[PDB]
Amino acid sequence: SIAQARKLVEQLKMEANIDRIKVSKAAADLMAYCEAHAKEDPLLTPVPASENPFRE
Amino acid sequence: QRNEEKAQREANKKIEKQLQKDKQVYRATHRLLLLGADNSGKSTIVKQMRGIFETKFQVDKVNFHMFDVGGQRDERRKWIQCFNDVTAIIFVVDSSDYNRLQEALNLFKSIWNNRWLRTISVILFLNKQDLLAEKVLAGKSKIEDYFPEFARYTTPEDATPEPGEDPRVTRAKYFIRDEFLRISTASGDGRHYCYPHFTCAVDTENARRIFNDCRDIIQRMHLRQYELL
Amino acid sequence: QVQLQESGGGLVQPGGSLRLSCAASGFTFSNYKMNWVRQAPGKGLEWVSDISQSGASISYTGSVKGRFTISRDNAKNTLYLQMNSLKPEDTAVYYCARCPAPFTRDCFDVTSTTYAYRGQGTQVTVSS
Amino acid sequence: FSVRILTACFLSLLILSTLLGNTLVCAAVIRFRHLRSKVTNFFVISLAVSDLLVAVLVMPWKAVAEIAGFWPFGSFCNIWVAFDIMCSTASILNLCVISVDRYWAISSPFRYERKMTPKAAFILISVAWTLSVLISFIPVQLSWHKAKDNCDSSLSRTYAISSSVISFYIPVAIMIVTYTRIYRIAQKQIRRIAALERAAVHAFKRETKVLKTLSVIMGVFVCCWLPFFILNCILPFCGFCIDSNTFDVFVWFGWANSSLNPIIYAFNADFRKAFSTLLG
Amino acid sequence: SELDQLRQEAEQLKNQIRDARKACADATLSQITNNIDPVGRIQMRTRRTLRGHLAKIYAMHWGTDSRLLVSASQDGKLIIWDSYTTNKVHAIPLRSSWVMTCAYAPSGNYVACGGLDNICSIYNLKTREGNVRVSRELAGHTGYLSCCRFLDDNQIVTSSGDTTCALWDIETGQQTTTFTGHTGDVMSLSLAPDTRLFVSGACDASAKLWDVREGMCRQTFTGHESDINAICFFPNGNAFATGSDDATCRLFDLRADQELMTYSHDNIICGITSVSFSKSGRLLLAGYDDFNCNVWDALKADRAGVLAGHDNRVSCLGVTDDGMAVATGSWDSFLKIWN
Ligand SMILES: CC(C)CCC[C@@H](C)[C@H]1CC[C@H]2[C@@H]3CC=C4C[C@@H](O)CC[C@]4(C)[C@H]3CC[C@]12C
Ligand SMILES: Cc1cc(Oc2ncccc2C(F)(F)F)ccc1-c1c(C)c(=O)[nH]c(=O)n1C
Repeated sequence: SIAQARKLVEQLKMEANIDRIKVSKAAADLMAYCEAHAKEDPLLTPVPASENPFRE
Repeated sequence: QRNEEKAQREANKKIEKQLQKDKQVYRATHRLLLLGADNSGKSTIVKQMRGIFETKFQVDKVNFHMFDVGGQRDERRKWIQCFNDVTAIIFVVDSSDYNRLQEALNLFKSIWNNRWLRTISVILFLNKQDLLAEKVLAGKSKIEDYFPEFARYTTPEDATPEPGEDPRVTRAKYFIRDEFLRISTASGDGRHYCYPHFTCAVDTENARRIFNDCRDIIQRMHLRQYELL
Repeated sequence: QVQLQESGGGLVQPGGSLRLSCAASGFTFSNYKMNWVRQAPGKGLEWVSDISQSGASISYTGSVKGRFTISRDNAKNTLYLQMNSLKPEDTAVYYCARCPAPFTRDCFDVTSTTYAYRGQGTQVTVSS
Repeated sequence: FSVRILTACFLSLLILSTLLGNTLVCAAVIRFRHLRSKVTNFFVISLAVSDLLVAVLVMPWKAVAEIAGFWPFGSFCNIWVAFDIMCSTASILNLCVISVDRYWAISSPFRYERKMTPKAAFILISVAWTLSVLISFIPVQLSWHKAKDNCDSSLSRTYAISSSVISFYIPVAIMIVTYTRIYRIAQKQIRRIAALERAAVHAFKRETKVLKTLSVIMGVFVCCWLPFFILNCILPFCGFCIDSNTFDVFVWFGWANSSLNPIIYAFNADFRKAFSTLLG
Repeated sequence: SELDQLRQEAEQLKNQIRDARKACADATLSQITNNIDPVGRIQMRTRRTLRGHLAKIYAMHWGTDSRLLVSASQDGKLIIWDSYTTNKVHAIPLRSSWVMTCAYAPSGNYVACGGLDNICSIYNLKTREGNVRVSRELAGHTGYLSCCRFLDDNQIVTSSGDTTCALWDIETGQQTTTFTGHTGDVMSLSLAPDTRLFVSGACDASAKLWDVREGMCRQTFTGHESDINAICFFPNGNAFATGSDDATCRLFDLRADQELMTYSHDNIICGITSVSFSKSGRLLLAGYDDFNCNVWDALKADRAGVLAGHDNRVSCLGVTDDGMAVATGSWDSFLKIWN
């Protein structure tokens, strides 16, 4: 239809004028958030069974 | 704080024994999913059982609850997986509306080969046989224009026509019957079966047919479980 | 972006021949069962023809049986429909529809209004 | 002689196979819950426990007596026979109950799903085991199994016939009736399915498979037990007369059916998957 | 025609966006993260098993306390578990048995659920008479409810099969905000860690980012080949992962507006039902149709372990907010905890 096409066009014009960052930097932020919390992820580095609520 | 552990334990006990009564009720309840196109005779079957999302009926002290989805859209793809454990699917078709039989065959094919419905048996209701006999005897819209295979079709030797039934009507309704069995036997491989039935809008013996066919489904499931059949 | 462009079709007299070519991008062509579906004016969509993953299994509607052929070129990634012996009833908008999931023999792609993996359409007219 | 070594190794292999099969079945049922969830598996695991009891109670001492040539335990004999009566019967009756179970699941599906709760399964198992223990211990401890040392004694006439009728002749009749009715039902369903498939195609293998499965189930048990029971009925009556060695080998066949039982009764798809998971 | 000119302009806009994305793709995530050390072999084991449900499970949600959790089965029940002691705290019967999603309010005061009845039902866990019962019930959708998540105790967002999502005011019961634009059925939604935005995955193989307070679609991603069934956010909030029927997981970034990495193996040919990150986002857990749950390295595309413990389709999973364990719901009517 003509109204759903006008809405698709205005949606694409809205999505086009956004400002994007470099993929290299977006990955550098993902890597920084990863090792910045790596020592606090019990699921990645297994915690000894004394402080594990699901073991004993 | 150990008292709170005993309160949680007796709350869990009251829960599990309510779930035990619910298990006993749910184990004996036969869930039936009703599917099929609109303007097919879907609402009339429920009317006969005595439009609504739900239906509850008993045959020989055995309860069933049959459901047709009404406010859904027409993309029955993702919600179909909500019925992988139903006892049976009652697929309703029009033997009279010859233009929409390919749609019924395509929907039957997509249901029969669904990755998640490999074990769900279907009870096929060929509705509106009186209208089908009307159209065939009139001879204005012939099956060969829509299904050219019908020209070379031979009435099966197992056919049971009703008293006075025209051999043309018998061959037409058995042609649609075998048109659906040619799909059902192509990939069922004993995991599930298709049970065709000739029905009309004023046929009062429809709950009995579903009862018998659900019993047959469970018998075949048990027989294959013990590797006999 | 799951993208489909079908092409071909036009003013053709009855008894003529046409070639519909659907070019598909954004997905692996070989993994998907494909269909040709037509929409006649003033009527709902009807399924015309099917294909298999590798072309082994082929089926058609009774109306187009013996007159329409469907083929796949996996290397070039296209779906072909050869239309022969056209009739006035054959005038309709033609769509190449992909079945939703790979490695499946079932699909639900005759959606009345909105099927996502559907082409824009090539309207075909047959008249004297 | 070399025959003694081969007989000893044969009995050792029989006992080891019985233990392996029954322990595998019991362990797979204990370690997995979906096997335990179904009511039908209660009877299968009761049969497995009965065969395990056979293998750990009656077979080893009889094997020792056979390889030694004499029964060394002495006073244990009076107890040992009781265990045999309590154990082998506990198997046979179980083989009856399972059959009845299958009948109720193929003849009355709705009644089977409704009226058979796990409580009824416990009632059936308790009846089977109680009948076995009652027909075993009370006679033997009261000395009705000897007609008026090495354990070669044959049983008392009246008691031999009575125990045979209670323990094998009624179970075998029930099993035969049950499985022939199941065969009739399977034939009807197969012919209906074949009619529909023939119509579809136009637009014996299944009955052979049914017959093969039923023949295996009803023939392993019969060929293993029935010779022993006809000898047990004949020898005390007129002890023309079968030798003790032949009687012993028939007893050993009637016990090795316990080894064979898991093969028949505990290799559904789930049981095979559990066995594969345990083994590796 | 005007419609034709419109299609032409839209194709132009699409080409422009594609080109911006091409411009930003000077490298790949694998080249950037090739010098990191691998996470190593991850062999998780079943630590708990939660039994009781009579049918196939379809939804679960951990609580904020990382102790309680809710599970929805299609027997018409919603059972709440104390995962440490396996005790059941509540067993809520549902007026409609065809439930498809369930949420647990972050305050622990309310649970929600919905399904083929096209209704979102709220249950107040802090009842004053004793027992949990119905409190509110949100009507208006013409399709089946596939996912829902609370923002607070009075605002809740829903996803439906009518190709729309909706923001609700639980008290007044009015849809305070409507999200339209998807062509196919919306299957999953994921709230940002700050409640400010949320994404939705639909059967049009597309994900859309929505501004909660303004009701507008900010970004539309088209990377999947088939229907998107699950969606979760990276703990940072500027990235998210999606799983689809094409047997692939994909990581999209919000600020870069394109895919970063694709998680697949040529021995996996079945769809994906649920996705979720670990506490640090280093591990990506995905549930598959092949009865297993695969743990992927979100930086190296390597698989680091499998969870082969369900006997039927794994329908859902979820990590606690403290990261101590992950739970998995499947169609075998069992929930399993894996630490
Ligand atoms: C009487 C003497 C000889 C011992 C008899 C042992 C019998 C009574 C025991 C041994 C094995 C036991 C069965 C093995 C385990 C199960 C499964 C469980 O979920 C219900 C009880 C049930 C079915 C038991 C019933 C009783 C049982 C059959
Ligand atoms: C001959 C016999 C028969 C027995 O009967 C059964 N066996 C199994 C199942 C059911 C029964 C029954 F109870 F019905 F008989 C029991 C023990 C012995 C026996 C054996 C074998 C022996 O080697 N030396 C002995 O002295 N005896 C007595």
